[PDB]
Formats: sequence, C-alpha cells, structure tokens
Amino acid sequence: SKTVSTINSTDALAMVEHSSELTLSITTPVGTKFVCRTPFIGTHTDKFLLVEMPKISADDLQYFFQEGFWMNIRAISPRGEGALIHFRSQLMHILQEPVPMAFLSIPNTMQVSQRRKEPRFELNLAGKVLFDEHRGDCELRDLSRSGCRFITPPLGKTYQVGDLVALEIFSDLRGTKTFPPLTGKICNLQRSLHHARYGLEFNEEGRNNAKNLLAQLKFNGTKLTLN
Amino acid sequence: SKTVSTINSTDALAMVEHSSELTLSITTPVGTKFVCRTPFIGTHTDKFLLVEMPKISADDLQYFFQEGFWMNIRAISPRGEGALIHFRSQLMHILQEPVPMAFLSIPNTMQVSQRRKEPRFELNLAGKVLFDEHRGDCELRDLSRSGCRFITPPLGKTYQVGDLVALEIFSDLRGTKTFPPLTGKICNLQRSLHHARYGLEFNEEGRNNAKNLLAQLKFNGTKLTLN
Repeated sequence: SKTVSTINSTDALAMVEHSSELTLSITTPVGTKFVCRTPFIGTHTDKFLLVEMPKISADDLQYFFQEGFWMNIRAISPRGEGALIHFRSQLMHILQEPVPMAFLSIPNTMQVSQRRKEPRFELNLAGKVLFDEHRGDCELRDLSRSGCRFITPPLGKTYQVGDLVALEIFSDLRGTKTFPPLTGKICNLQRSLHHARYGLEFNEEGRNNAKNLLAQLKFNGTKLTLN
Repeated sequence: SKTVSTINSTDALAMVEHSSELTLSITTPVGTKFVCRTPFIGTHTDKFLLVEMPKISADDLQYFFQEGFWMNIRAISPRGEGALIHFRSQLMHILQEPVPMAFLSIPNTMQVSQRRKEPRFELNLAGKVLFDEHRGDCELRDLSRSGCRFITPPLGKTYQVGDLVALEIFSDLRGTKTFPPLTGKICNLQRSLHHARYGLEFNEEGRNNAKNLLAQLKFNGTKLTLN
C-alpha cells in the first residue's frame, strides 16, 4: 500500500506543514534510548531545521540532548491519505533567547513513505479526449509512467469513474498531429460547474505510449514541455 | 468575488506554506516607504513569527529594519483558488547567529481575503440523502449558513452537479428521527471507487433548516456534536 523512497530534503519538507509535530528518537553513545516530541517551526534556506525546544528535564538535556548528537526524526504529512517522512539529522545549536529553539542539520535526502508508487510530472499539454467515438478538449496536467491528470472545459462532455478514454495529445504547437494515444480508465474525478479534473490509470498500451511521450519531452527545470 | 474577514492568527497562518514569500511594507515616521520580500520560516508557538533576514543594504536595514519598527505584511495561501493574508507586526529581534533571522510579533488576528464568503464548521453526523424517493447513507462533514459537505459510502448512488437533494440528518443517536431537511443543489463532487464527497448549496428553505439544525447542536471545542 505504501511505497518508500529517497527524496531530496527540500521536496520532502515541503510536504510537512509548519507547526506539525516531530518525533525525535535519540540513542546516546552508551545506547540509552530517549524519545521526545515537539513542533516543527520551519527551515532557514537549506541551512537549518528549526524546532521548538522540547520541555525536557535538566538531566534529559545533559544526557540526551547535546549539540553534536545525531538522531532520527519522524515527520507527518496530511496530504491525501497521508505520508511519513523519516530522516537523520544532527543537533547543531540550542538557543534559549529570544525563544527556546533547537537547530538541526538538514540532510541531503529523506525517506518518504507515501501511497503514490512513483512520481507524477507536471506539464500543460493540449489535446483531445476520445470517448465513445466523440472527441472533447482536454489539457494534460501531470504524467507518470502509470497514469496522468487531465482537465476539460467544465461544460463539455463529462466522464464517470471507470470509463475507458484515450487522450490524443498534440505533438506540435499547431494542433494537427498527436502523440500515440494515452489509453486508460478514469480512476478519480473532481467536478463543479467551474472545473472538471480527472485522474486516469493507463492500461498496457497506454503505459507504452506514456513512456514514448515522456521521452519526447524536454524538461525546463520545473515542468516538462513540448520539444 | 473575494471576501475579507478577520481571523485568529493561528488559523490564518496555518493557511500559509512554510518557506513561502512574505511582502513587508514599512513606512517611517517621516513618510518614507520601503517594500521588500523575504521567505517565511515559521512561528514558535504564538510568540514569534520568524523570517529569513531580507537581503538589503546597511542603509536600508538602518532606516527600515530596526527593532521596534512596525510593518504591514502580506502572505499567500495556495489553497483552492488561492488567498491573501494581511497582518501588522512589530520587528522584535534580529539575530545573526546561527543564521540571519528576524523575529516579528504575531498579532491576535489577521485579515484573510478568500473565495469562501463564510466559515464552514466540521462535524460528523450520519443521515440519509433523499433523491427521487431513494435514500442513500451519508455523513455530514462540514456545515455553513449557505451549504455543507457530505460523503457517502463508496458503493452508494452517485449524485451529479446540479442534482436537487435533501439531507435528512439523524437528530438522535439511534437513527429514528431527523432534523428538518437540508435541501439544495449539488455544487461539486470528488469521486473514485473508494471515496464519494459532495459540496452542496442550500436553497432558501434549506438555509433555514441549516440555521435551525446548527442551533440544536452542542459545540465541543473543535467540532459540533449531537444532543
């Protein structure tokens, strides 16, 4: 159900809401175990992870919360069905003024357990959605190896969960031609009179064409674009 | 289109993503105005709002960024159509170590500019959704003076945008009786094989039974409850 992978810390931490609770698990040099919880404050650029200083005892601070100690930290994300972010960081500084705060290092990567088994790439590619012999307009919004997200004019033809559609995405900026079709079934949808969005899960052929389409796209840093 | 209201700061800031950009506007006693932007780091409880030190001259820090100076701030929220949060804060401390940070006061309330015109209250009340004489199970998840959000079991009959339905919410813990119907039009829906959620807008009398239902409810700090 949950897939775990290694993600760069910036993207990992962007999934965590500021003020949410962090669970810090510490093991001292002699192996003494200690756990404490405290709110996440935020991050300064990529230099430090700031947390509210936990209310621990003087002995706790002395034996378990020393600058230089490394520790395992768990953070939660409430997005979708929810995800867990696990990483290891070193306690760098403790400030009592102007408010109690602890500064932890930000590692290069973190382990994320989430429901999505793979990433989805953002993009904006116009095309047509074929269903029951009829075509409507659509715009591809994200694409993964196994599916995609697309939107349509809210007043056009609507689709239902389970419907089998084929997305013919324009290969050129002139409309006319289209990449080999992305075929699959409607997995989810969100609609109103203002919006119509759909999550699609490809079938074998659709996966084949997705890989093909993806390969013909050039990245532009944040999104994929025609090329 | 955008409605402005005054919200407690904890809730307003929860709408802002850590690391997002803040726009700081400062006016000196002689009327010199300065505007700069810098990333929001987070907040320590309700004591301070932390931001990365804006990249500005000694000149500008001297005339516009002194401890004690007041400034009006604008933050962004990406939720839904997007929202703006405006508030006034006093610069309390500037720290250079271990990283450059400015500590601002957190006012009790903030002004939020958003698309929703009124608040929606969370709850969990079981009931039935009546449509063409048929009754499907449902759970009311939020309620406002003008509408509500409800979900149904995934295998339940699905409603379409524009459908006129009536929510018969159980008034007692044993089913049996219900509150006067919350009648209205399906405004939006999100659906998959495993979830079915709906946003509903009340008609005139429906708005009346919503007020009447609400008033018959007991508040419990976080959500409303029966009895």
